[PDB]
Amino acid sequence: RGRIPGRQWIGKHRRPRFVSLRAKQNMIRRLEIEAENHYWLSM
Amino acid sequence: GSKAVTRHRRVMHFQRQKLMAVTEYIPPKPAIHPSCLP
Amino acid sequence: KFTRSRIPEKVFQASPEDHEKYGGDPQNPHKLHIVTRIKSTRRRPYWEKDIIKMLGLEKAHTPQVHKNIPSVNAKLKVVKHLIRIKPLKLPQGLPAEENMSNTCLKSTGELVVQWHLKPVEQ
Amino acid sequence: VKTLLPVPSFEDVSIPEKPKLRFIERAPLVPKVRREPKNLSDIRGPSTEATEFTEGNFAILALGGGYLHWGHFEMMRLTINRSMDPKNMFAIWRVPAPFKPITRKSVGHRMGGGKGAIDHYVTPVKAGRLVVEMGGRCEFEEVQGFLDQVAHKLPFAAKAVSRGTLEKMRKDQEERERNNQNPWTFERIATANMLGIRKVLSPYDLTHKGKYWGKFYMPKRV
Amino acid sequence: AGGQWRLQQGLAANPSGYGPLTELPDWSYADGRPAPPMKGQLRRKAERETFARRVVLLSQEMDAGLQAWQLRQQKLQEEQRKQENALKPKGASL
Amino acid sequence: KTSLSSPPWPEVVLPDPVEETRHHAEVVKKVNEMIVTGQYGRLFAVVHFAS
Amino acid sequence: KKSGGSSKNLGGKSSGRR
RNA sequence: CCCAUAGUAGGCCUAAAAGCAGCCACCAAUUAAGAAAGCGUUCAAGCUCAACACCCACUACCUAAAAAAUCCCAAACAUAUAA
RNA sequence: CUCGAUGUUGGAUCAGGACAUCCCGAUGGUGCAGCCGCUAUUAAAGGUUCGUUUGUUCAACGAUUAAAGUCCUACGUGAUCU
Ligand code: FES
Ligand SMILES: [K+]
Ligand SMILES: [K+]
Ligand SMILES: [K+]
Ligand SMILES: [K+]
Ligand SMILES: [Mg+2]
Ligand SMILES: [Mg+2]
Ligand SMILES: [Mg+2]
Ligand SMILES: [Mg+2]
Ligand SMILES: [Mg+2]
Ligand SMILES: [Mg+2]
Ligand SMILES: [Mg+2]
Ligand SMILES: [Mg+2]
Ligand SMILES: [Mg+2]
Ligand SMILES: [Mg+2]
Ligand SMILES: [Mg+2]
Ligand SMILES: [Mg+2]
Ligand SMILES: [Mg+2]
Ligand SMILES: [Mg+2]
Ligand SMILES: [Mg+2]
Ligand SMILES: [Mg+2]
Ligand SMILES: [Mg+2]
Ligand SMILES: [Mg+2]
Repeated sequence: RGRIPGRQWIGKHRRPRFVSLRAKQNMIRRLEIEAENHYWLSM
Repeated sequence: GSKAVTRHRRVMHFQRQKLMAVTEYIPPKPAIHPSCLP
Repeated sequence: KFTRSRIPEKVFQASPEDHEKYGGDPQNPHKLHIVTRIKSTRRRPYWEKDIIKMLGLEKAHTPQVHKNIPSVNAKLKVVKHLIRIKPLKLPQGLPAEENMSNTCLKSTGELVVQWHLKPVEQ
Repeated sequence: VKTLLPVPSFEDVSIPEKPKLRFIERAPLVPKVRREPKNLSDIRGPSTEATEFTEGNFAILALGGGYLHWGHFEMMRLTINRSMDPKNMFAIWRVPAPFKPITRKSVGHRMGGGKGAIDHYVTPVKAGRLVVEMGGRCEFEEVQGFLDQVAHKLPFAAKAVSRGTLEKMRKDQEERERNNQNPWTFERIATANMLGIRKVLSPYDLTHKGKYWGKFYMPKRV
Repeated sequence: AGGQWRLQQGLAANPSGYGPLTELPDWSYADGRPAPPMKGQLRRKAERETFARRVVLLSQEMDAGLQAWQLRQQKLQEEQRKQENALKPKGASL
Repeated sequence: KTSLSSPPWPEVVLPDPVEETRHHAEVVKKVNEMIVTGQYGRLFAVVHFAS
Repeated sequence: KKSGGSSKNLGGKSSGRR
């Protein structure tokens, strides 16, 4: 039981992917670098 | 592929899922619960 | 359709709070950027691949110095999500002909003109 | 000594001559001949028309996009007219009659062979649109019950609202955005193409700002 | 491990980067004579020289550019004055 | 006092820096004398060589 | 297998004028 | 939770309409109780609700499921200082 | 996917499994007096007929039965048969 129809990560019905805590922290870490890039490009 | 407007809630690209997770509303949390003060 | 992105000019207007956070001086802008690629160009549009080449950032984690001028900044803004930008700091001034061979770029962004590889007597 | 308070008065209120909802036709009187593209954007994003109260003080507010066919109009009309008090209540349509033609191919046919014949007409609705507006010498508590019953039976998320509850809804959303403690917001990231995120976002997201996904509206998104 | 901490002390995130652990000579002759410079250190030395020279070239070019524009503005302002002088007016005003 | 009133780990009190500076000098002197008097046998070393 | 209809729109195949 | 008398079955229409099929009014007795909000009766009776009294209920006012065919499916764990 | 072949209906043989239960068990409701029923919860251990016509799956009909259940298994099963 518990089959995903067709291929897992494409199509209409897909296997749900969830966002882990460290995935969030990774994204926020790069958001901080880009925010600082904005600043040093302002002068 | 599926069209931009669907009857079901379309699955998001994983990068977009992460974007949503990182931009969720965070309410202002008081230092001391207001019910614990006169 | 996916296209090039026009960035609003307000994005590059620093507020007084920003100056406190990052420590830059709006009245004494830094002359030179230190630019390092920290993100692959795979899975990015071709125009972003070509600007990375133009800026000499093909190899990741390799600092490059660039002039802090509008034309250069225009390129940097296209690839701002792929790089880290820091101001070049010159605590002992510019290198001279005598000390050309004794420079080191530290992780703080300071280019020192003496590199003794010795502990500080202080 | 239980403390009584002044009761609201509706002496200035005036009930129109025709209080009940009028009949909505299945199809326009003059049938449309030219077949039209699907144009799903007509139910996508925020509504710009019929977002404010006009004559009445109560209404059903759309919280999603969808198409209203004649069957829906009959449910709305019969339920509201049967439940409302004609003497003290009046109801008006805030949506046009079905006007967009929907084509269907004959059963069992393969793909191809041209577009299908027109089958029925629908009314596109966007989130934030008032669908039916009620007024008269009544309180929201009186009409909320049957208005909520009708809203539940619509093909999109909907909720009965009043002038007061609608304004409070908008004020609460504005307050949440002002007092939000998350330094990162969908608008800031998307409009600046931070992380190159626009490669996974639609151009519409610059104005939708993460609150709309397909035809669905997310009220808790800031 | 420790990359972020090293960066906080002004050191390279990787201990294989700049510093005495990497750059100092690995060995010397037992008698005392120093060893020929290591090949990796020679490359790093040359690499740093080009970077410093580029830093000086970019700076000097930017200074000359600012001085050239400042001299262009000064000339433009001076030119306006010369055009003012002309023959003395006559007529109703005299 | 409850199960969560205080942290699970025990409290650690580090030595007084002034008193410890004196203790450190004693330890260094003791080990130094072992070197002068040759109170060691086989030695080992960790050396960085060729990366 | 059902017998299908045909499209009634002819023409419209002109190329762009540049 | 507690408690409910009365002009009066208001008139009208109706075979009958008594708070409660419809139409009009919706005034008044008692400190307090709608010419009646929900049931009920062929019409009445009958049971509640809004009243008074008593007196701290010291109310949340956001909603809410599941079924398939060979055999569930890593093992596990709420507690030691973000790395 | 397979045409340098994955044999194509119904039946026979042997059946494996699902429960959305036809019968048997245990319960709630009923416009449940009783006898019979109707509806819902729980239950898959065990059981679920023989014949006339039709290649038929079905369907009709005769006689029964506590009941003659609904489905999946390459419309289960032809290197077992027809
Ligand atoms: S925890 Fe302080 S009032 Fe209850
Ligand atoms: K799929
Ligand atoms: K609905
Ligand atoms: K009556
Ligand atoms: K084949
Ligand atoms: Mg698969
Ligand atoms: Mg395809
Ligand atoms: Mg598409
Ligand atoms: Mg054309
Ligand atoms: Mg063409
Ligand atoms: Mg009375
Ligand atoms: Mg009478
Ligand atoms: Mg009466
Ligand atoms: Mg009656
Ligand atoms: Mg009274
Ligand atoms: Mg009575
Ligand atoms: Mg009461
Ligand atoms: Mg073969
Ligand atoms: Mg079996
Ligand atoms: Mg069951
Ligand atoms: Mg078969
Ligand atoms: Mg054979
Ligand atoms: Mg076989």
